[PDB]
Amino acid sequence: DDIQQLLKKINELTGIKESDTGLAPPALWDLAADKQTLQSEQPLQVAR
Amino acid sequence: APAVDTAEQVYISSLALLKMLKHGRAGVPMEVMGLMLGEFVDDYTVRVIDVFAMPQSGTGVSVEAVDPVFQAKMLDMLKQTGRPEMVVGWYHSHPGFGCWLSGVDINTQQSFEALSERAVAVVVDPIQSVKGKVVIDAFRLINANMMVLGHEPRQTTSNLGHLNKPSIQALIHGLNRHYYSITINYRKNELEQKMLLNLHKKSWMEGLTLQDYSEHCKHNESVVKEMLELAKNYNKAVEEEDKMTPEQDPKRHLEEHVDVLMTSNIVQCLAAMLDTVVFK
Amino acid sequence: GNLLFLACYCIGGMSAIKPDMKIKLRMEGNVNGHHFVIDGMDLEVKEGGPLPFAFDILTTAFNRVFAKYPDNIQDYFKQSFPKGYSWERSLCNARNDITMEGDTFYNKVRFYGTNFPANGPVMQKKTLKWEPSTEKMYVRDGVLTGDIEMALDFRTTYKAKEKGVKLPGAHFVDHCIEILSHDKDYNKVKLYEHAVAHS
Ligand SMILES: [Zn+2]
Repeated sequence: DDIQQLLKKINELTGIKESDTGLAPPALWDLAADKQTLQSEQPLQVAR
Repeated sequence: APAVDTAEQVYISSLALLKMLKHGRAGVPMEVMGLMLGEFVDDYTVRVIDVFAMPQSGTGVSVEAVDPVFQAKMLDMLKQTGRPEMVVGWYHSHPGFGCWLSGVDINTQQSFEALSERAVAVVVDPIQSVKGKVVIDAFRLINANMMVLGHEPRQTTSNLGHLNKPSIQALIHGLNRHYYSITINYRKNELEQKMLLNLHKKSWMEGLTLQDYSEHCKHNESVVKEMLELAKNYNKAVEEEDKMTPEQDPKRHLEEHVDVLMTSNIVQCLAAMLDTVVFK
Repeated sequence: GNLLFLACYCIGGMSAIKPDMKIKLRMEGNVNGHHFVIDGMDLEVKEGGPLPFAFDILTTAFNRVFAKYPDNIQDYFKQSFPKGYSWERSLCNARNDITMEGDTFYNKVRFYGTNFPANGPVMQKKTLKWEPSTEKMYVRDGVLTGDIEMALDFRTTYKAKEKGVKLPGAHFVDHCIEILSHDKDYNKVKLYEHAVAHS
């Protein structure tokens, strides 16, 4: 019983970790232009 | 550099608020808009004395929805009547969308602010304005250079600008990032309030008209029967009180029925006998 | 034959939402050979990559903004709001249009030109600067014509949508427009539009 309880203890405490989103390496970022596109360009729904 | 104080208020007149609500509802589910006239009394006051609607256009609510001919002629002829107030700002209705400014709303507000730095963009939700609460807000803007430099949009000198809390719905739609909410106060003098009081001011007559006596007796019968059932429940509950240490109430309902009975019958008796003795 | 089959049911959830329609401040032109379109005051050419001509030939065509006027000089630019002012610019000609195409508030600054010299100084991309230029603004036939000399003729005409605003007297507004920041390919540009009125 203690072995099972400790196993669940480790499982809940070990966590999740990343969960690392698709972030490009720096110096490839044009955050200014990215914001410009966000505030300027618009999405389009596709259709048949 | 001068900064707009957070204590600045928008004093909307009673007439302006009523016209704004009526026009906003009349255009549901479309978004209607119009111009608010008034005066910038000082750096901390924007008085909206009156607001006139504008003809609906298929564009929606944009800077192309202000027909120059309509605005100019309306202003000229109002000035003839005696209302020579400048165009303080503009208003439009977000039916069920809450109070905030969209990208195009921010755009038209930039256009208006180019006319005068002080200019408000009050919006009103006409279907969320159910009797009681009125869902309406007023926003100006934040200059982009002001925000990017890190300085706060508005200087603060009092608690007036923070008595009310911003809404989440407005906050996600850009509040405190591109536009700031301006506190709204309603200028209601005694005369306007007394005039509005006539809406439900009953009469000099219904103070003297007795209830339909058969209807009165039937109501008395029904309430007394309900009160009998409630008394049975009250007795049953009180018997439990004894065999129960400190650990809907048939009593509270009983008290409410008693109060309604006494008020109804006392009023009916007194009105009846006042009638007997004032009418010969 | 004796099939008599039941029927199941698989629903498909369906919904969408129109966002806040986004104003794209884009200019278009076909001055010499290329249908260049630029978004923008940071400038970025959308289509019509590295220009066969210099940028300056089109930098003068750049609502929502107006020159600074003193209290003595009537600010036709300012009081023409909220609607704004529409102008015809003659260099090559330029006009500003406000349209509702799609879900974008289009503030077109549509450009157009002709009579491009085969070795004119506008296409070799040579450029020093634009020296401060004074526009004499005056009314000819009910239209606010601004005559400006180009130094590096301009016959600007400004008409307000509110055709009731009084016409200011003939004054001399000094414009100082220079290409502040850019790249060699001229695809990431920052423009300066400073201009003050002078009586
Ligand atoms: Zn809106």
